[PDB]
Amino acid sequence: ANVRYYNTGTAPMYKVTPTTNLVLDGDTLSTIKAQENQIGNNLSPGDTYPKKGLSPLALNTMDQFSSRLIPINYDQLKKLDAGKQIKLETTQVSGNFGTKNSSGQIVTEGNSWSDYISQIDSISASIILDTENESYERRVTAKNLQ
Amino acid sequence: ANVRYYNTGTAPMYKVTPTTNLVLDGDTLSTIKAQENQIGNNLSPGDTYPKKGLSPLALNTMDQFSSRLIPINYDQLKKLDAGKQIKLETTQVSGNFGTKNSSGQIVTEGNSWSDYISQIDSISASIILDTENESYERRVTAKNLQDPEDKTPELTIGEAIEKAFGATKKDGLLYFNDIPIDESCVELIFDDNTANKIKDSLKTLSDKKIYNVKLERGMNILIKTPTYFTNFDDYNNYPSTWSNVNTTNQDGLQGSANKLNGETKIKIPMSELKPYKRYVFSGYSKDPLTSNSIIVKIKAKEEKTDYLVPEQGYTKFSYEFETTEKDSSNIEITLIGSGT
Amino acid sequence: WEDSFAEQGYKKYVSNYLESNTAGDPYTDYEKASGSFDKAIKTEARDP
Amino acid sequence: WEDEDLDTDNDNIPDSYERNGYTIKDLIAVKWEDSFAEQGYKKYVSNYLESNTAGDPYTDYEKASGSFDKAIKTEARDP
Repeated sequence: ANVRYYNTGTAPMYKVTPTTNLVLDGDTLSTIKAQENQIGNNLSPGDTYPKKGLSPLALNTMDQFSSRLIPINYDQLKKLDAGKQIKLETTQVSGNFGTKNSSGQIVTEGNSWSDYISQIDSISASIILDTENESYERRVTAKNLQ
Repeated sequence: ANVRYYNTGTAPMYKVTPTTNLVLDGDTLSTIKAQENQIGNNLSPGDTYPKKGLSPLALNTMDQFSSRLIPINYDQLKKLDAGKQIKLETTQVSGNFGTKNSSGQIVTEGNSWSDYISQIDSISASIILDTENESYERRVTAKNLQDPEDKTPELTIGEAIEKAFGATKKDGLLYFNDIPIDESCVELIFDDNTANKIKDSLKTLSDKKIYNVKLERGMNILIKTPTYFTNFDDYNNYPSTWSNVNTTNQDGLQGSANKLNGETKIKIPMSELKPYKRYVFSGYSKDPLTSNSIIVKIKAKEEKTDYLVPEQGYTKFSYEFETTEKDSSNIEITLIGSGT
Repeated sequence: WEDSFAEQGYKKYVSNYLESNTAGDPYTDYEKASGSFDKAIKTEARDP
Repeated sequence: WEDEDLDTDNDNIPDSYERNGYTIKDLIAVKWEDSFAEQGYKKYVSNYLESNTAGDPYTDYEKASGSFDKAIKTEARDP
């Protein structure tokens, strides 16, 4: 598959890794966690990987170390050869944020974006504004009146 | 694949690992992160890995630890055997830098360059010089004005170039290792965001120069020096000695003191310019009676142009033409007309 | 906060003084008003 | 003292900073006079409200003097 990314929000992400899912027709062939080939280092908010002038990124493997190309049986191949399409889905994503040390090294080392999500999504509300060239999705706090 | 890197800018980088990407025709064959084989230990700025005197560098595998050579199916083999070409690109480059202790020993461990990229890019603007021997890309810090708290000194373009490369302010102009970088004598390419901002900032100033307009946050500017330069005081680097040279007040500008009728001629052979390209030709204005400049070079368009000066005011102009392919013929340009 | 600060373009915001991280993101309130953390964060997210 | 109240610990004097410039001598930032461009000395200012005014992790006093690396191009010494 050839694929690029997007990022609409308020924060960059260092060491971005999405783990995606393939579906053909009601079923799930495989769910990939991305290897070190298709990892991304920098991704600023309101941008994409790679930039707006290049071809997309490849993925072809499913093993942890990049080997073992993805299999399909006979019947799914013959059904796929009748013009049908597969669909690509995002299950979840992970990355890192930026903390700064003593007026020095901005250290981003295992400071994971995973363990701050369940807190923020049960605290804020969600606003999406859409226009003709890009969208935006923000989360904003509100008060429990109880 | 055989490939060698390069470097440009200011800083070195240790333990480089590029991630490359292959493309045939709209598709994507593979994107490979570099393994331990083709890793590069050092890159001194203005050089290449490996050095000038050796073979380039080959990559052939894709795994985590190097085995399992890169595959291609049958149809793309039939596409490639037809004689088409595949293309190779970079997506991102990570590495380390050099920090030390208080007069201790240099440590390079976890001092990753990857996290300092997006912090720098959204603050700076980009300036790329293209000379005919190397290139030079720089990032220069900027000032925001919508936030009053964001203190920094604001400076103009003509000082930003002065601090980007180390330039000597000779006689009001400036040079870079004895090449004239003037507002007048260089070719300045912008894009629509940059040009849209700067030409809509020019009408607010008295002096209609573009070096002394104010810097902003996000800009991408390319400068390029020409090959053949016709300064009339000195430095007309030219195999074609000019015909009917006028010698009256030829310092720079302010010296519009030759008003002659007739033609001047230049003939340039193919041994000193490189073929197969679309050159650009630029200049400034005057208030003569009338003139034309004729191009008579074949395998291109060989028409001439109308001069059509609106004023005396020193107005630039630019045309284009194509080259031959290493023939015995020379490109001949004539300047005909009455008035200057 | 005063009304004259809106003339020079300053903002105005409050927070909760029973946690140090009132919007849940791991930056503190003083880190987020005084923008001394990272520049590539957009300026409209500095308010807590 | 009175003209030595630096906000960020960039090890540099804010009196030396908002003014015309500051120059490195004997690994100490000193004030600027106009008889120094005959020697080869530069002139530069920055923002004192930040410890890293450019973004790369070298500090201001680090980058003004030559105290960080030698293979860095000499075109990148002002902050």
